[PDB]
Amino acid sequence: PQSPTFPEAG
Amino acid sequence: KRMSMVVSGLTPEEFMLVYKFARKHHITLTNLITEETTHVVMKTDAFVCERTLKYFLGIAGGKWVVSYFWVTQSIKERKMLNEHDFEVRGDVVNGRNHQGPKRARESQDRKIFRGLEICCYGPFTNMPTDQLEWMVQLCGASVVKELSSFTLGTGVHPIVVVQPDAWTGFHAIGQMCEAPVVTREWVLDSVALYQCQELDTYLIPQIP
Repeated sequence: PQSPTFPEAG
Repeated sequence: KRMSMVVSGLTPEEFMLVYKFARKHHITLTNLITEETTHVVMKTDAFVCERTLKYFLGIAGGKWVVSYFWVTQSIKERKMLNEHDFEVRGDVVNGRNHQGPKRARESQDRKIFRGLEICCYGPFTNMPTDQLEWMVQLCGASVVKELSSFTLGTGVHPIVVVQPDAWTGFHAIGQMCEAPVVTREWVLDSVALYQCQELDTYLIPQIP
């Protein structure tokens, strides 16, 4: 659909 | 010797003028991110972005990671503004603070996963196994394909990366081969900062 993103850290 | 750019995190609407921009100024614009690509233009705020695949692979490659604002403001004037004033500075790993992008192209003589070996083990979501493997490889890391493909040779550090998010046991691993087992987010975080965060908080509890 659109481009994948990547949320939160560790 | 060549300028080649790729876009990340735009709508189809905003992509249009990056295309119109490309042809106007003779700049090569590519669909997907390659190894020739020297420029990663992506959406920000005035200059923070969201973490995309192309984002990580740009920082990893030592590319110029420049905002989409670079295009909007160089059309608003008339001439091509020099990207150097427009490179990104964060996302939500790093605030607009720890500008990883700059740090990467400047520290290539000194990669982050330099003396390490990495197995990308198991399923992953919206980042294909091999694509991640490549991101790691760019940042000085040596990729391993099975867990029993780690080196006897003593100078090396084995590290197994798993995305747990995409399973349904994986506290298992530790038993099979003896190397730290970390979430994918350790790779991701390390590239975004270009710093190589230590394994502590990314370590996955294992079942003995």
